[PDB]
Amino acid sequence: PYDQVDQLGVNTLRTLSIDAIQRANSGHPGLPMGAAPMAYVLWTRHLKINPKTHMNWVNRDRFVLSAGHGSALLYSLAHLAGYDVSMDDLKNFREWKSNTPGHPEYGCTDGVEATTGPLGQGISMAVGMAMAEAHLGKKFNREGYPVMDHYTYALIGDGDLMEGVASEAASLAGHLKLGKLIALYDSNGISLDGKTSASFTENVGARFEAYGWQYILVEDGFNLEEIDKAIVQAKAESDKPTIIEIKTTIGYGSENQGTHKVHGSPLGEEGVAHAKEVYNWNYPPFTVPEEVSQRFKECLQDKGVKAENKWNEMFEAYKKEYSDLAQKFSDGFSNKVPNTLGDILPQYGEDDSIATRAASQKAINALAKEVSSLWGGAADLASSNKTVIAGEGDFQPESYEGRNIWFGVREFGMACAMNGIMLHGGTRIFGSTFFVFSDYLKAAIRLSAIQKLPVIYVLTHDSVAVGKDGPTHEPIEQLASLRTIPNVQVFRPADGNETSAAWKVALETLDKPTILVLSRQNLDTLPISKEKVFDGVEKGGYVVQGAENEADGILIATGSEVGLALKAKEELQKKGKDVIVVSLPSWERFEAQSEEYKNTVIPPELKKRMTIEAGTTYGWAKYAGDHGVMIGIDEFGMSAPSDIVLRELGMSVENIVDKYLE
Amino acid sequence: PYDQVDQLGVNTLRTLSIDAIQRANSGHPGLPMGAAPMAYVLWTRHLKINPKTHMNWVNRDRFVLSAGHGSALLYSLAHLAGYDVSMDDLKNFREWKSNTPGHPEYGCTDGVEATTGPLGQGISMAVGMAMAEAHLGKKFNREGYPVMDHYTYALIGDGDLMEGVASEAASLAGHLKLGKLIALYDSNGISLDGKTSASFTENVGARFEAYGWQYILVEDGFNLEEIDKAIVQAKAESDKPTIIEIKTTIGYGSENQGTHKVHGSPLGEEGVAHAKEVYNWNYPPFTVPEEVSQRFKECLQDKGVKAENKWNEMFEAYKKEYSDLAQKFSDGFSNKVPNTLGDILPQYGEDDSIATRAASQKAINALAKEVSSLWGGAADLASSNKTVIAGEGDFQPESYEGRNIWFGVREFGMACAMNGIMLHGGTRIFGSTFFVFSDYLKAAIRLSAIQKLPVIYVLTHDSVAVGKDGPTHEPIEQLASLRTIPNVQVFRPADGNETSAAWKVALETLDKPTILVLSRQNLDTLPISKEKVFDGVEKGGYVVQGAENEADGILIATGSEVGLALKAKEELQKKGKDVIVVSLPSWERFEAQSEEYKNTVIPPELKKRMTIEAGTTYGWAKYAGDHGVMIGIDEFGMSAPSDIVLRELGMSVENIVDKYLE
Ligand SMILES: Cc1ncc(C[n+]2csc(CCOP(=O)(O)OP(=O)(O)O)c2C)c(N)n1
Ligand SMILES: Cc1ncc(C[n+]2csc(CCOP(=O)(O)OP(=O)(O)O)c2C)c(N)n1
Ligand SMILES: [Mg+2]
Ligand SMILES: [Mg+2]
Repeated sequence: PYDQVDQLGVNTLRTLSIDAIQRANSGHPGLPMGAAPMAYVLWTRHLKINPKTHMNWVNRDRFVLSAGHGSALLYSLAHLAGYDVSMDDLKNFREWKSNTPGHPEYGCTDGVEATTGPLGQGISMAVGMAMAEAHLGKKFNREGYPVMDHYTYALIGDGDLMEGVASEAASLAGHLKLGKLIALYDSNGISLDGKTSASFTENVGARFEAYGWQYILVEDGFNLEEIDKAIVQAKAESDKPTIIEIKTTIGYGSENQGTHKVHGSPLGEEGVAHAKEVYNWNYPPFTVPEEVSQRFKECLQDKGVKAENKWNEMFEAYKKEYSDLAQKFSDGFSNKVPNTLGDILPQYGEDDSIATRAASQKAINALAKEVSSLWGGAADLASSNKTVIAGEGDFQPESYEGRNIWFGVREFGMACAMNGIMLHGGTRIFGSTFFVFSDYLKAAIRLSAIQKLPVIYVLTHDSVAVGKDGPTHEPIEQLASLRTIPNVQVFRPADGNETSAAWKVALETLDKPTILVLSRQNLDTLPISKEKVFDGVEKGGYVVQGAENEADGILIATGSEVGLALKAKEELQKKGKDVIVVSLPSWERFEAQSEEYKNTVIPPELKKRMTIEAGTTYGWAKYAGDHGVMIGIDEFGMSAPSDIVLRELGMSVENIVDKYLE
Repeated sequence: PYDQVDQLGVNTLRTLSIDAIQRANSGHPGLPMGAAPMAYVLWTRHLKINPKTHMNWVNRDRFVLSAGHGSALLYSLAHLAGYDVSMDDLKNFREWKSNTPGHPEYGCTDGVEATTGPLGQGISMAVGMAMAEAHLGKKFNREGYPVMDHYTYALIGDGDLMEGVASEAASLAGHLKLGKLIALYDSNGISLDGKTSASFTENVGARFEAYGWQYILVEDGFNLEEIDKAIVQAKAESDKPTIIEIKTTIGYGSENQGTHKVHGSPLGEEGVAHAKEVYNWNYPPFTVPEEVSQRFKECLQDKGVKAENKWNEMFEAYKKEYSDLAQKFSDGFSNKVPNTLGDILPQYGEDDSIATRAASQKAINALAKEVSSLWGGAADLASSNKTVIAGEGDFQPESYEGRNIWFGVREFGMACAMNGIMLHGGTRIFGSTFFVFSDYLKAAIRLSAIQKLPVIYVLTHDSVAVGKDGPTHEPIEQLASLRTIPNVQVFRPADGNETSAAWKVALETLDKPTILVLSRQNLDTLPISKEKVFDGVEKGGYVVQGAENEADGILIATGSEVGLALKAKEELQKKGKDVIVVSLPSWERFEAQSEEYKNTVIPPELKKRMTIEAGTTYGWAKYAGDHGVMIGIDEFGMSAPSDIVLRELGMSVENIVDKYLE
């Protein structure tokens, strides 16, 4: 089944990778040299992709390189596979504006399914991808219409498996019995600092079986047929995700192979030549042997065209027999939402009072009926975040159609899975936990933002108002945390109507993650029209109550502190002080507006400003200005009843009024 | 060995806990009711503590409740054990200013060894504690002087074990063979949202054995003797940390026992009465039966006094035979550092150029000789963070005296272990990774800060200057992230001399974590005296170069951008513009100074300001002011050579000069 042309293919990967790195004078040659055999077997016998259609074929197999530092191998593969990655591209590895960056970047490079620099996330995202395949398979497949049916592959190293987030994801994958997920593990006994025997001596196989994965060992990781048999067995075990440990020699060909020294640095002109001797490789730099492009053409490209063409035909039939179903399938993939979100969403009257977690919960139930692609869940906090999708089932092996995901206490794993689910396509995801524990998943939000995924994060218990649970459960600095991440939108709704609006904007925003920051405690409805709140949230900031005539000043507030600002505006009127009250539910959305529009909300000539938010003042000087005052909380909170914490940490009308008046 | 007085003790814990919660109308009764038997066996037969001396006995056994929501049980225990937690205290659970807060708070409550609200961290910190015991045991114990010899216990639930960070910590504990660590696992089949069978069906036992832990199952978790035998076996297995799974019924006594409904809410007057019926308990609320205080007095308190008194005598001898060793042991525990840090630390001349990661590395080697308590490591990045302690050994089971810790790719687990190590006492810890991956460990920094631990974080590759590794490895928002956490100090040194100074301040600061943010690339030495840099860093911000006479304006910069500001000051002189250049290596340290001192560095009357930092502008308006300009980076970076990234994202003299002049 494997021959010498195949081995020349392996060493084509090795050489493209090492030369790319050498020419860049930057990169990681160990992994390409160790893992080319596994990647070659996978890409030529086991990856159902069609590079002819880039990444548009929704039912292609998904490959993720979790060990993102093996980027050169990936580009090398991509090239030979027929993706739009050219030999010149390989020659521009790590160069300004190349499509071949130091770590893989989704959206940058034809054929790169995920941005995987940060370790552990790549495999955790694949878990996501596999979850979505399973969920959509069950939703939409019919007898004779396997419309969503494909494998998910992650290539991982020792790094990925030390990271906790990967443990969360494997635990969860194991539990959900993702039989179409296969992890290929470049097990080389080396990590960056040295031998894994200095830090990582656990029994991985056993750990994975304890999760409910199938474990397979490939003793000789350079044996192609053995790697091939292993994958065949992985696929045969469709009741369990499978991990294949493939014992490998890092940097094979280097004098330094089997040491950390080949992890992360170019080999150097003589190391390259040396590895080429070992490979008995006498082609010139950056050269594909004809037989190798021929072998890729036949094993990979021709087979991909024919798999997609078959899928396309079957899909024409599917559309004939199940018109309405096929329509939902396409709407899933294309992000269609009804024009009626505004009327679908609940609306709250001037006299209502609701916690924004609970307004969120009602938005979710209203939306779930009308947006069939939506699903999501909570990191064991659905019943406290209020993120149960009433009546819509539980996502589980026996019911993959269920729409409530039970992520468990796995914040980071959850965020990563969301990212994968979104990268996969076909649905809209949301996930929830406490705002204070956004710290556990921050690095995944980061990847949401970089990869431009409209993941929706629902983060409740947004402030010291939490009260009796105490400082560990009371956010202070987490708005700063999330707001500063580029390409995100963070909404902190001030009431029910703001919460519905933010959900609407979350669904309509498709090129960045939307983070909804919500309250435990009830908030009064802002005393103005639903139409005004919707337009104002769409803009990110707006005036809630203007001054009768000329403004003495302006209070700018978010979330639960908008209600405080309204109360202090009243109290301050009674002292001849007429203030504007602005809600700024999203700084990012606000700052994306026209100068003209921004100046109407926060007049540049008005200097007497006060900012009010239950969290750090860091950042607020931007809006408060030289002459403003910053009402916020620059210390940890306390275990006490809610109203007491708020009072003691200065979220009160008295304190706001007093501060304005000095 | 166990009798009916003992069971009355168990149900004393149950009842104190549930009544405390009931009276608070807030708390988590399931775990106290399920886990009282394990906690009772542990505290009365297996916890060598002496509450008579609060938490001053350095060689006491360390108990951590990782499942921090079982706080009421802990207070209940603390009370009966003789800690300074009174019955009135129990009656003030979750009340403003009580010493009995909703989750346990180190420093708040006599007997509480760690702040454990955030799940997974409690056990991860115990791993820390156990690491320090092992390390100091090996450093200081001698024949007939077991001066550091004690167990570490963590009580965990299903939550702790789903979190990735706990996986990092168990992996690592397993590898380090922490035979004195015992984890007690309240395995009740319930998590907050419902049954663990909806999310968490893994084989925990097997997972732990794969880490190299010993696993023991206590089938009937209410059997005291069986829990006792199990702990005895755990201790007998001193080659492996041990986890004891103790099968339990959550909320035992409630009509709702064995369901999630008893997880997190008071039982309600009738649930309490019901559980008291089941327990056949007819004492009034908040009452300890005499036989129970008697049994605690004898099993726990009397035995603790005698263990400490014996230890104190042995320690008087130890001090006689090994005077110099005993002196170091006490200096470890009391944080003594030489007066000569200033001369111990390396110093750099006006013509030198060094990357601050590399200045950091030289500070570490210089300090390690002189500060015997220092140790630390890297999350598999020592060779890239430059945090190898030259010649001082590797921390490993065969060499626990080694001072380089190999944490592996376990950022969060590492931070948590650092926290534990610091809580334990006796050493100064540092740990390192890339600044961009501070996101992985943010939640532990948070706990460093809350618990007031002078943990030292060494976070390198601080900016887009990283270059070819690309956006996933280039920090943008991480200064904001860390600066906004209350009670931390974040230093971003602008050169070698600033880096030594910051290390000095890090060692002298004992009540908060110190975070050192360091460069990959070389930085020129600031053109001023070492003495001036030391005083200026001690103050957090200072003028590097004043204006000849009257200042046209001021550039305020940090880290690598101080050198840019100096170059632009030159370039701007040549256009009749004389500017002040301020280095602000720590905002927090700066803002802790006198108004008077702050005004000398950044004159309030000087309005033409520019701030320059390679990261988000968020926050900077505070210093830039209404009329200032903010030079920073509010987008993800790129894979390109270093100088190109800096240039393209506007970290350049040209761009600084141009911005000043419009
Ligand atoms: C989260 C995270 N932490 C640290 C790094 C830096 N890093 C890149 S690869 C690696 C170590 C992993 O070595 P392994 O995965 O075994 O790769 P090999 O050297 O085996 O190719 C590290 C620490 C990272 N990329 N992401
Ligand atoms: C990091 C983190 N995420 C979420 C929570 C909220 N929370 C507290 S306990 C818990 C679930 C754990 O249930 P388990 O540990 O099994 O406790 P039991 O209900 O068994 O007492 C959750 C999600 C938390 N405290 N910390
Ligand atoms: Mg490796
Ligand atoms: Mg439980």
